[PDB]
Amino acid sequence: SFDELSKIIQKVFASRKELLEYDLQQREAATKSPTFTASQYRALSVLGCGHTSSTKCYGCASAVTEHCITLLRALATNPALRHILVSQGLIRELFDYNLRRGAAAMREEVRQLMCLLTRDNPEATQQMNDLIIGKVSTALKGHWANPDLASSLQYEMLLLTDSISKE
Amino acid sequence: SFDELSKIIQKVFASRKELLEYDLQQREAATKSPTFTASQYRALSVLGCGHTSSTKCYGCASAVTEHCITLLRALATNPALRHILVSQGLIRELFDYNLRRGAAAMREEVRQLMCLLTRDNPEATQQMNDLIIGKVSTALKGHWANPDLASSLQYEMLLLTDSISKE
Ligand SMILES: [Zn+2]
Ligand SMILES: [Zn+2]
Repeated sequence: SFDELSKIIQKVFASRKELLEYDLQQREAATKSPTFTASQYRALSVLGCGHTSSTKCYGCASAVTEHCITLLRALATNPALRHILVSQGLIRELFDYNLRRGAAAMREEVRQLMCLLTRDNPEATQQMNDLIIGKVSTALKGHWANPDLASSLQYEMLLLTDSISKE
Repeated sequence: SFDELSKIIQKVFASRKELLEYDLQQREAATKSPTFTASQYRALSVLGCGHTSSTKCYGCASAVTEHCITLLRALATNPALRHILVSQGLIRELFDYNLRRGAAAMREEVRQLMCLLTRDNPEATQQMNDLIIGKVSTALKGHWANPDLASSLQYEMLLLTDSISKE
């Protein structure tokens, strides 16, 4: 159903573009019987029409989150930028949201970024350790009445392993 | 592999039974050249040899839990036995262990038994409601950082629905 919908939507878009181009040409012909700069021509014409994503799109938001993770990983290699980022409160945001969401590669990249953010900062390391210990203790308190609590700590323990493995 | 193992184990058991019977017959023949009662004959002979389950068996423990649930459901229909059972502390045991384990029929039967145990007891109803509310609040506190917490409340809410639906 999605494939048929996409085909029909593309056909409709092509038809709309052709119709609007013809209307613009006819209007210009009627008017010829105003200078535009190079950027204004692109803005007005049909050239800048079909490269914008929908506002409520899951895939596009996922892609933007991937780009944000990549850019933040690049930025964190500067110690001053690392300090500013950890002062923004990025560690808790990455812990609550991006640890468990996305492809496996993205999850490992988020783990690497979280490890890098605490490379030589005792306060950031203490904060991350507090988050991990709190989650593990809260899960282990009710593990006995619900085993999924004990079996849904793999990412916290993986984060601990990754942080320790980097001397 | 399990099927082949079971076949070989059955063959070994049959061979052992034949050998032991022959040894008993030979010993009796040698001794004939002590009265036993009817129950003692069965105890001694090979008749009472192959009807005992292994101590560490998962399926047999599951079956015993099923029988316990059925017997307790039968017993709870007496108000005095119901009061004694709820005084034993059965509601918490059923809530913590048997709500999520077993086949779907067993789970629904456990829900029915838990509903029946609080049929006209304000204290038992308050205890069950406290358990449900506490679990739901604890899960909903960390629902934001972990959605499995929000999606693993189906049995508590089913229990609440079943308890309410019975006037
Ligand atoms: Zn999109
Ligand atoms: Zn068995």
